[PDB]
Formats: sequence, C-alpha cells, structure tokens
Amino acid sequence: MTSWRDKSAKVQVKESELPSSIPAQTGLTFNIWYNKWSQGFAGNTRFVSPFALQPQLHSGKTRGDNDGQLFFCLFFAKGMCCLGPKCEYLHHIPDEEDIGKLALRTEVLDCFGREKFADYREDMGGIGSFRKKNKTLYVGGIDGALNSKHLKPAQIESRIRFVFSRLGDIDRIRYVESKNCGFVKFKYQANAEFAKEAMSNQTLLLPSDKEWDDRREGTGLLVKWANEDPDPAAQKRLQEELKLESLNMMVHLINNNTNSA
Amino acid sequence: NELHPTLPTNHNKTKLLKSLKNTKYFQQTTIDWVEAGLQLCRQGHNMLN
Amino acid sequence: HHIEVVSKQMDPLLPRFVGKKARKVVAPTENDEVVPVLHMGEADPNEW
Amino acid sequence: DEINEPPPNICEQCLGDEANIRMTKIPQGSECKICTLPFTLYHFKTSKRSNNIIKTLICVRCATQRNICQCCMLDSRWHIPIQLRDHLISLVNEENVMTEEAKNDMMKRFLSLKNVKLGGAQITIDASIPSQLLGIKKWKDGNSLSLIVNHKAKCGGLRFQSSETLVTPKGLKRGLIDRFRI
Amino acid sequence: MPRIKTRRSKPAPDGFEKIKPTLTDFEIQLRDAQKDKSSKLAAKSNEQLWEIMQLHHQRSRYIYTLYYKRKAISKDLYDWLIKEKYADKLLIAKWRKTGYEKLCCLRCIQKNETNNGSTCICRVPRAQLEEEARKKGTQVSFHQCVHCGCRGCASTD
RNA sequence: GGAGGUCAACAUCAAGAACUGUGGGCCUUUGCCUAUAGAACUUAUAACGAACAUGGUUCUUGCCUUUUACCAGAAC
RNA sequence: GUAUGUAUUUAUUUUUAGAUACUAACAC
Ligand SMILES: [Mg+2]
Ligand SMILES: [Zn+2]
Ligand SMILES: [Zn+2]
Ligand SMILES: [Zn+2]
Ligand SMILES: [Zn+2]
Ligand SMILES: [Zn+2]
Ligand SMILES: [Zn+2]
Repeated sequence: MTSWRDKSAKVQVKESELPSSIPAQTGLTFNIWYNKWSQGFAGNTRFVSPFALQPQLHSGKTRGDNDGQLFFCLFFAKGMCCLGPKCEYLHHIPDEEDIGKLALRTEVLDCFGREKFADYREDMGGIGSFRKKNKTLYVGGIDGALNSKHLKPAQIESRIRFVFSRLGDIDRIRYVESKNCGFVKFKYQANAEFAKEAMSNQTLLLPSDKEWDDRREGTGLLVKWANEDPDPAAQKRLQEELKLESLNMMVHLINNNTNSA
Repeated sequence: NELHPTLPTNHNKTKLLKSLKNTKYFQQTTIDWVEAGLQLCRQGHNMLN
Repeated sequence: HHIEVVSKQMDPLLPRFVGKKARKVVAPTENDEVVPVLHMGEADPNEW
Repeated sequence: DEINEPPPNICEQCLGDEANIRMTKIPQGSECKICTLPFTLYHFKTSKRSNNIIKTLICVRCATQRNICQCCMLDSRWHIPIQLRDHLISLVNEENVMTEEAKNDMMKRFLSLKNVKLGGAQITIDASIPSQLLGIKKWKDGNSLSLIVNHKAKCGGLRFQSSETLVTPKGLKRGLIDRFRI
Repeated sequence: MPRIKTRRSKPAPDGFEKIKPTLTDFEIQLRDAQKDKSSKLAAKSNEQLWEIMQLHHQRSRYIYTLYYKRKAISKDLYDWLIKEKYADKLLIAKWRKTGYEKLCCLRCIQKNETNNGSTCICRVPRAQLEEEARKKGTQVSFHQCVHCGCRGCASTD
C-alpha cells in the first residue's frame, strides 16, 4: 500500500539503452529470417543479464491497473521494461488478490498470458505444462556466483533465500550441497512462473563484493521447472496434500450438486 | 495474331486490385514514379533475401 | 448467452489457413461389431 | 465439412455475463495443444471493451473425449481440473480411471481420432526449533516481520525481526521451541 | 500538380510568400519524421507514424483556417495549393461538413475496414465513454486510435 | 437539383442474323399462329480490344543421348 | 578431382636376405 499502491511505476531502462537485437557472432554471417548466425558454431551462447529488478524500488502503478488487465509485464519481471507507467501490463509482484482474478484462466496459461504446452520440455525449459501444477523451481548453474567458493552452504542457501524471498510467498527451500541445486517452492503457481522469468540468467553476492564489477562475464543461473521428489517423505507429503484438497473440493461438489437436486 | 483469336472471358470483371484495395491492409496515395521504382526495387530485394 | 459468429477477413498476403500443414496420420480402425464371414485336399495335393 | 460441423464447447463460466456475444471463427487455426492437428478457432471477448481475448486451445474431438471446456480445459460440469476429477472418481472404486496420454507424436495424433470417450469422461532474533507461509502469516499479524529461515531437514531455524518480538513472545513458544538467538 | 517544381507546374500566386515560412516549419519536421529513427517495440513504431499523420492534419488545418475562416488568402492561392498537394482536398471537405469539424483522418470514418460496425472509438465523445465507464466503474480504457493517435475527434470535445 | 470521380456493387456483352414485354386464337404450362409496344452496348474485308501475350491436352514435325527449357503447324 | 552415413553433453533434479602378399584419385 504505502509502498506500492500509491507510487507509480518508474521506467527501468531508457529505450535507447535496451540491448540491440542480433546477438553477437555465434557464427560467420547473419541470417535475416530467423535471427541467429550462419556457418560454423561458436562456443555456446549464453550470458548473464545486464539487468535485474528491485521490487520495492521499481514497482508501481501503471495503466493496466486502471484498465483492469490481468497479466504481468515480463519485461518488468526482467526489469528491462522501457514503457514505465505507459506500460500496458502490471508492474508489481503477484499477490493473493490478483491471483484471485486470474484464477479462472490460470489453468491453460501462465501469469504472463502465454499458453502452456502439454509435455513440459526435454530439459524442463521455459514454460510449464497445463497438465500438472508445478510450484517448484530447480535452481542450477550456481556458478552464476562465478568462481568464489564460500565458507559454507549457508552462503548459498542464505543468499538464494534473500533473492527469491522478495519475489513471492515461499513455502520452502532446500539447497543441496552434493549436487549444486536449489529447490524452491511457493504458495502459488503464479509466483513460481513470475520468479522463474525474473531470476533466469542472474548474478549474486553484494552490490559490491570482490569480483563484483566483473560479474557480467559470468554464465548466469538456470532456473528451470523441477521434477518430482523421489524420497518417500515428500512423496507422502504430496499424497496427503492431494487427499485433503480433493476432500476440500468435494464440499463444493456437494454444495452446488445439492443445489442441483 | 489475326488468325487465332481469344475472345476474352466475361466474369473476368473481378480484377486483382479491385479485390485487393477492398481490405484493411492496402492504402492508397500518390507518389513520384521514380520513387515507386526505387521502393519496388527494395521490396523485391527484401523478398528474395 | 446466445452468440453471433463472424468470419475475419484475412490479410491477403499472409497465408490463409495458418495451420494447414502437410502431415501424415495413422488412423485407427474402430470396429464396433463383427461381420460374420459365412461360407457354406486329400488326393488333390498330388494334382496341385 | 467434418471439422466445422461439430459446434464448439465452451463453459458458461469463462464465457462471461454478457447477454449476447460476438465471436470470430477461423476455419483453420492453430493445432491443438493436445492432438497436434488443425481445427477451427474461435476468438471472443467476455466484455465488448475488455482488453483480454479468449482463444479456444484444443479440438472439439480432443475436448469431447475428455469432456472439458475448450477455453478453460476444465470439466464441462464440475469445473475441475482433469487431473482432479479422475482422482475423485478414482477414490470411489479403487485404482483406475487415470487418463493415459500420448507421448511421441503420431501416438497422440493417432489417438485423438478414435471415438473412445476416455476413462475420466464416461462417469461424466529468536531461534525456533519444532509451511513457511503459515509461520510468516501467523507471526505477520502480531508484530514486525523481517525474515524467517527454516531448514525442514533440521526442523528448526531463525525468526528475525527489526520490543515487538517480545510482543510475539506472548504466543510464540509452544504452539514450538523459541528462544533468543545469539 | 506534383509537389515538385517540375517545369509544367505553374508559379505561385500572389499571397504565397507570407505563409511560406509557416509551411516550411511543417516540411522540415516531416523530413525528421521519416528519417527512420529505429525502435524495437511495436508501440514505438506506430507512435512514429502517429507523428506523421498528426503533422499532416496540422498543416491542412492551417490552410483551412486561412481560406475558410479568416479568408486571409485568395481563392487562387488556395486552389494552387491543393493542386500542389500542400493540403488534403477530401479531408478539408469533411471538415466543412456539419459533424466532422475536428476530424482526425479519413480512415477513422471508414465504415468498411473495421471488423463489425464502424468508426473508431476515436469518434465517440468522451462524455459518453465516461458514462459507460461509470456503469462499470472501471474508468475507461481508451487512449489512442491505433490508426492516428486521436483522442476524441468528435466535435463536442 | 446540376456537373463531374483513374469510386464501388449488381446486371448484360457472340446468336435461327439472332431481343424483350403485352393482346387474342388452338393444343394441353410448354408449344404453334395472329395483333401490338419498346429495343442501350457489340458486330460484315464480321466484333467487346482499330490492340496482342501465355498455359494445358492431343496429334504432326524440328533440334537430337535423357528431363526441364525448346523448334513451328493444326484441333480442342 | 566419392556420394553418403554415424557421433560430436558444456552448464551437477531432492533418497641376415628377401618370396609370396593385401592394398595406391600415383605413373601409360
Ligand atoms: Mg534416368
Ligand atoms: Zn512493463
Ligand atoms: Zn485435437
Ligand atoms: Zn471455459
Ligand atoms: Zn484519425
Ligand atoms: Zn480513429
Ligand atoms: Zn480521431
């Protein structure tokens, strides 16, 4: 309210500043139809985002609010949006109310207004499935922190918690020491989508620590959709949750069914 | 050309342009001819590329 | 809610039928009932 | 003919409160999100002036088989996700009625063409030892909140605030082990 | 007949020079409009176009005020302008009509192009859209006619 | 109301040397005979165009390893 | 002066002489 509701959204990036198209020289000559490169294959192309968002600093009201649009600006989620208050889509982190508005249409398509596909994706890629509600993000390529080795995993854990923590209401988080991955889980599908598009290709530590000014040379961290949990514990936990929720909606079924007669 | 006539097509009354200009997607103006030649060259070159 | 159904004029240049694409399909054969096949050697092989 | 003739299947929910609606019909639209075959597409807008636009995703066949709504993909009657209604039904009886679906391509491209009608369809600084949404929610209403940490593998972790934390000390402990962290 | 000074073109009438500077400020701006200032976003592109349309409108409005309001110029200067494409004959003619005095363009009144019915919301008085807005209390979602950049051609606003 | 428009839609443009409507009589509506009114555009060294291109099938050739691309005549 | 084919995973998913020889876009 005092933070977001009143203060109108502020342009993240001047339009002249936005990255050019035509990513650089992955190949010999440029190609006009598809936008890629021609012959040969340069070392695989991926790079950290020059940009990031600042939830309380940037986010503010926009035109969609008055126009009552449902869907959130992804260029905001990337903090790359150049339209500022003129933008057609909402700038702010998803809350429970707005998910309340989306609730009918969240089934087929993500919070950004993009249709979901059926099968996920070979590598668990960009957008999810409309078969399975998946609230759990896989965080990987933790070398987005670059090569700094840390006193403990509480560095990784703590830092990640403080990263995603802003983006939405977190149900749980587990970093794994052995294989480098975080698993982060939210209340709502919406926050999961939004956070995934927000934190993909990002860096870490402090606005200035050590190698900070070289951050832009890093690879950036994969945020992908996460598979199930093989251990028996959380599997019980899911089975139970599904049970009690099934039970919960049986109440609706018998209330409107009772109204049916 | 005198020996083998053709005797054209009634119902030909429909032309490409009369059908084309009808839609939202085409707009009409005047312009210098040489400029239309140059535009059409750039059009073509983009098409074949 | 009733409805009113309305065609949209295509941009003549763009492909009409955006989704018509040659693809091959194996259809199932759905057999609901069976058609009885209803008809009415020894030394013969030595001939045949 | 074959593709047009079956009329669309739309819920009453997503189709909105408007009395009369104008919807567009494109005779070859995108393929299904499911079968991957062409079909006829329908726009519409709930409101006349609503900015958002509704686009039927799946076929008529691929819908009818599953008995769902083309815009929603929720059950045609109960307004339920498909992966649920078959779980409720599966609760009655014992183990069955899961909808087995079509990997590869012409597995699915094949499958949509049979008239089966589907399995589902036929019936229709304080350290605290011994989720996070609940803790942050309860502690959120009684005072100032800054961060929480829990490691469910350790079943215990911090709760940090920016006096008000002592206001929390009224109800915090045993509700729960809560002390003042180092 | 053409904008160009081609030898066939008859020289300017009398009253021309006085208004030549005012017209040149328009021309020199249209040069800057079509220079191809690149933009990635759609919104920015059709904004660029909106510039051109609005400039054209302003010029023809200038001349229309000269001849049909102040009568500050001769008929012959006027007709010579129209024949030299400094003005839009058809557009002016719409301005002379009763209801259209402030009009955008000639696209905005096209009945055929628009999907159902006609005449951009660009033509509907704010007075009303505020009212149908009032029924919903959603305020009003309209800002710019996609063809033009208009907000309320309608001659009440 | 008059003049127009490098505006649109809908009609019509190759045939008993050829159109349409209407009145009357016979057969039993069609059709035949008789009476009457009006016929824009296109036609006699024949045709909407005082102009002149291409394609398909089928034959006959011509180049000539074969296919596209072709040679030059005909019919549809 | 060989079509053509196969593979190209980097970013960490929860518990002592030589004879018989084979072949060589290398020399009529
Ligand atoms: Mg051969
Ligand atoms: Zn934005
Ligand atoms: Zn389908
Ligand atoms: Zn629906
Ligand atoms: Zn306009
Ligand atoms: Zn308009
Ligand atoms: Zn306007």
